[PDB]
Amino acid sequence: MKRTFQPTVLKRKRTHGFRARMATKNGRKVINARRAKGRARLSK
Amino acid sequence: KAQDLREKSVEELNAELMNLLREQFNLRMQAATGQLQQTHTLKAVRRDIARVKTVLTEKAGA
Amino acid sequence: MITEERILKVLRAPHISEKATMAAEKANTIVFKVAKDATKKEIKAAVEKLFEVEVKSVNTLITKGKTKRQGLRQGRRSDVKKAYVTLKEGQDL
Amino acid sequence: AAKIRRNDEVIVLAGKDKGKKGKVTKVLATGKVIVEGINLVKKHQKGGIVEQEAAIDASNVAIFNAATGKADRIGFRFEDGKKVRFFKSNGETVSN
Amino acid sequence: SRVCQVTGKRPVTGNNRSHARNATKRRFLPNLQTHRFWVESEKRFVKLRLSAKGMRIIDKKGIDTVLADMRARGENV
RNA sequence: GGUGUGAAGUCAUUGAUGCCAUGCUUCCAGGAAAAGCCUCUAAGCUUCAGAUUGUAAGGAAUCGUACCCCAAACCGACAC
RNA sequence: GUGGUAACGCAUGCUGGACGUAUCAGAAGUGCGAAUGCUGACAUGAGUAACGAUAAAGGGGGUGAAAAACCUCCUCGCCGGAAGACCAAGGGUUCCUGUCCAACGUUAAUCGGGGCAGGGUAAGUCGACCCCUAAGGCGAGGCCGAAAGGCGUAGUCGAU
RNA sequence: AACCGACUAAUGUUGAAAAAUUAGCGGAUGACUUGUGGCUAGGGGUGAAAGGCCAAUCAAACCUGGAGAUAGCUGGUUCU
RNA sequence: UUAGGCAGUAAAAGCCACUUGAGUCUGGGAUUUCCGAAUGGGGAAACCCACUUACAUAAGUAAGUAUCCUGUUGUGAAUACAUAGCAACAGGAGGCGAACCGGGGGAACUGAAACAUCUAAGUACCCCGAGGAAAAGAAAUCAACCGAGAUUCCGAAAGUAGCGGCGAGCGAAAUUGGACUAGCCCUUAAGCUUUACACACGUUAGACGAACGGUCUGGAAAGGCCGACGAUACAGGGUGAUAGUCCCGUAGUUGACGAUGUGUGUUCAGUGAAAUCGAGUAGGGCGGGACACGUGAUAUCCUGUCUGAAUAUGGGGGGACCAUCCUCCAAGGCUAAAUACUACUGACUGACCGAUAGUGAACCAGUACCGUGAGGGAAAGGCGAAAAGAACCCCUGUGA
Repeated sequence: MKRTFQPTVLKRKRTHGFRARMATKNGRKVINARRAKGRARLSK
Repeated sequence: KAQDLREKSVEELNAELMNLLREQFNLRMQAATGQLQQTHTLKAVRRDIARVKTVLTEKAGA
Repeated sequence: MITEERILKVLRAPHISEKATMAAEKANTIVFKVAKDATKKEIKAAVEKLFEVEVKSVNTLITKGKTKRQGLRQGRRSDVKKAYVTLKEGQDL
Repeated sequence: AAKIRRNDEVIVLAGKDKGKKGKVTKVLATGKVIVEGINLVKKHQKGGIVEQEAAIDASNVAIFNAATGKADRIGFRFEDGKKVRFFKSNGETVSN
Repeated sequence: SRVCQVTGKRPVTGNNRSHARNATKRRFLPNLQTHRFWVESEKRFVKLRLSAKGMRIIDKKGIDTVLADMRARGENV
């Protein structure tokens, strides 16, 4: 049965990637939040 | 090494540098082949190069 | 225009390997571990200058480093760029 | 600044080897000294069973006066501009 | 934005208030209008987005003083 | 294992859903774009620079390249 | 063992290996069997069900501490528009070799996509990069908007 | 036939599987089906319309915060 | 500063050094890949591709090249002029950060034992902008016919007066006790910032640093017994059990080349700054909002809209409004301290925790793991004084 995760790298990057996060105010808020939390991985 | 390098001109400083760099090449080749027993010399030449590159940066401009 | 400093940094070590040995014996090819930045032109220059040989061809690959577990902490080894350098016929290194 | 140094005849103040003299071979940064022939421990090596010295606390050793034939404390004084150790009892400068 | 270039009047917030005294948030916008003012010194029209109050101020002070004030504020006029 | 040395190597028939075919015919629902490319001149340059055709010499980097893919290696918590 | 009406106290053997604490005051994270409480451990069911397509095995030999399961040989059976061979994606060393068999592998395992070590990916022509653009994205100025921003021109990205 | 689907039955229901398998069944040049990439976002989208679907969730997603909402209810509440 | 050192895991190895180039400590230089505001352009962050100018001759190297704002130079349309535009140059800015601060927007659950006014609450949250603080501030203020004298913060007055589906609730001031105190200018000030010159003054590596033996128990003595001794040092920690006298310290006494910080002068160059005493202003009408005050009899303040004076013979306020009287002078500015906060650095403290506690995290933790993602989010400390971590032998698969 087709399950929900049908990964493509390009779609992962364009949605959740660093340059995508950095493009928007609220994305930067996420990166800053994760950077404050101490998260090793800021982006996907 | 040391301030001796500062007595030397920028030209002769560069001449040392190239020699050191060549010695450092030989030691890499030996280290890989397993001919190098005296491993202490690698850190020596590497530090000696830095001393020269320090002086050369001093001698640059001033 | 490749400087001598560049030439003295490009070749990191010879590569020792059954495959490397075959290459040398069969196809007159010396396998080196070259710097990651090294380009096929820089590698040819370096091989010619530092070994006084005439190079026919340079083929390069990067081997991506192995992940290793080392008890608790996983970690990757470093990527190696190797250069298969074919010497012209008659030349030995 | 260190009272006990390598190559210092000492007398052991504490432990199984109390009152036994020896030379400080090594001074570990953990505050431990190895002393020739002191805290001997039999180590089962893979080889044989071999006696080896074991580090002792530096505080468990004392400089040996030799002249007084006792343990002594060490102070520091300046003598000819250089700092020198001296024995707290005699007042004599240690050989160093 | 809905901001008078002469006065600085911008939209303010207040309440609508029903007979039952229900307060809903509302805005009070400035009566902004666009008007081309001929400015003699510069021999040109200058189109301003200004409140009707702003116009009255230009009638009292003249365009030259008002343009000066604005340019100082960093209005692009 | 290695090397070494090696015969014949044609004809007919059948025949793709492959090719000619981005074709042809026809239909209506009327069938990408842009560049490379050819050509034309403009401003501009006219012993030039350029263009064309040719002949030498040299170059063509960098990154991927293992392996799995009707799956025990991907998506399904599983050698599903 | 002993004492008190009780909460509990006291003594003491063994264990243990460095703290404990009278008395009188003082202060509380001060007392648990329940909350389909929370965390960990360990029971019961129970050596029970099941061991994942009913395509199927049999035998000789080998290696090994040990072989139904690994290697090898002879037979048998099964798929064959696939249960074969490739590619993209996706994964990321799983590839090859040596070695090991604790855990992992629904059994054992000498075997393994397991552990450990070493090796392995060679390009002017394949692909990416690159030139070009689609949908669309972003978007100098701009227009618009309390702010944040929205829209959009020139552009610049964007392959399928 | 492939492919897409999902009408019946049986199995399965601590599954081989959080929707399948087996035997049959429908569509199969079209209002078809499929890959890649785009766009629409929560009182919002999208809907050949079932309140269907919007990550195994939907008469208002999910996450975090207001937040220890509130709970005239239920449970529980520890020595003598 | 001084006998050892070459980071740890982590042994080895090759070495260095031993009275000062071993090394360490502090400071200051140098170097400082790529990504990231990321800024030459692009981009799936850590990659790809350029132009210009120099150089190289080969197909390289170096440097430079963002956008905006402000200013200054040039150029320079439609029409003359001009402006727009365009370019160059200079100076700024951009991002991050736990809280504190000012401002722009701004809920709901909830309470009211239902609910709509009201409450929650101008809270949460979003946004913008600071600063070491911010803001506020030098009476068009109060008072009450006596007087006070900016602002801020703290104690009272006081849960008082009031407000309020007069419900739930909300909640002042006068006045008074304190902390701190400072005012200064639009005929151009005080302050602030810079700049140097001085001087002080502190910080920044550190150094020296008292005094215990014997005996007993024990694996070990710091314990016991005996007798000593220091104390401007019995803080604290370590050492084979519990140490004033073994060690590191502590008290005390000293130390800075250089570098920093601070405060004074003495300078500089700015800023303050709005110029010139306040008109589209005060006041008014309509709609809202803020004041404890819910429009009420509702003064005062702010203003979206529409209006609109007087101008010291004047004007504002004194809680509807009027008279009288008093008090102040709005429509221009600057101003320390007392106040707020602590992510970060140091020291110290605890009737705070002691591994299910204390941080989520004592341990390689915002990790593993879960999730497309935002995001969620663990478990897991303890041999011994010292590894002395069990040579060798035996069973076993050179296993376990």
